[PDB]
Amino acid sequence: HALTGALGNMKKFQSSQKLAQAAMLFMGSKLTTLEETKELTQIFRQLDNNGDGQLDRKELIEGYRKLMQVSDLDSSQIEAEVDHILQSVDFDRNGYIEYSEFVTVCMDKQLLLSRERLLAAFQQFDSDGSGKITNEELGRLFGVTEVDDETWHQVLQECDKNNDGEVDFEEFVEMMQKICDVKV
Ligand SMILES: [Ca+2]
Ligand SMILES: [Ca+2]
Ligand SMILES: [Ca+2]
Ligand SMILES: [Ca+2]
Ligand SMILES: [Mg+2]
Repeated sequence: HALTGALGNMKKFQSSQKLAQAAMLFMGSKLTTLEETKELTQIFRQLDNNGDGQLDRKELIEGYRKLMQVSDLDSSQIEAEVDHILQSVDFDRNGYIEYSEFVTVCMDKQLLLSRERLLAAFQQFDSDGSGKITNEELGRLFGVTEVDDETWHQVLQECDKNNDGEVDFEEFVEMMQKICDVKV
């Protein structure tokens, strides 16, 4: 049943613009306690057949096949679910879902998006303490000096309500509320 819930949430999960992406992953990977995530750890271990810290394609396929236990058409439907997971949940594009990629996606967003976690992510990305996150600062998270215009446009359109080209904390929270459909 827990396995049903997490596979469900990985199904639903859709990609987002990069600031929201960097925020969720940072909160999920670094700001959560192992205590808070212990149920997700147990589920992850049930999927991780070879025990190496990451789910590959066969592991995810087996998770669905293990749940139902499967028609030739259910099989191709399962193939479709994993293809989706591997584009959306695999944030680093390495071909596996690491533990903390899995936790980020599968954790209750009401539980993840606490004001403390939001504000800690915020201040980590706002590296000069200016009170607003800029293009350069998003870029730093992805190892580059800036992000391209399309990337930044996507971010601004979602949350730059005052049209100043930067993301302040109030704007950051509203962005994350919309991405996760949650009131913070
Ligand atoms: Ca594995
Ligand atoms: Ca990955
Ligand atoms: Ca700043
Ligand atoms: Ca702004
Ligand atoms: Mg295992």
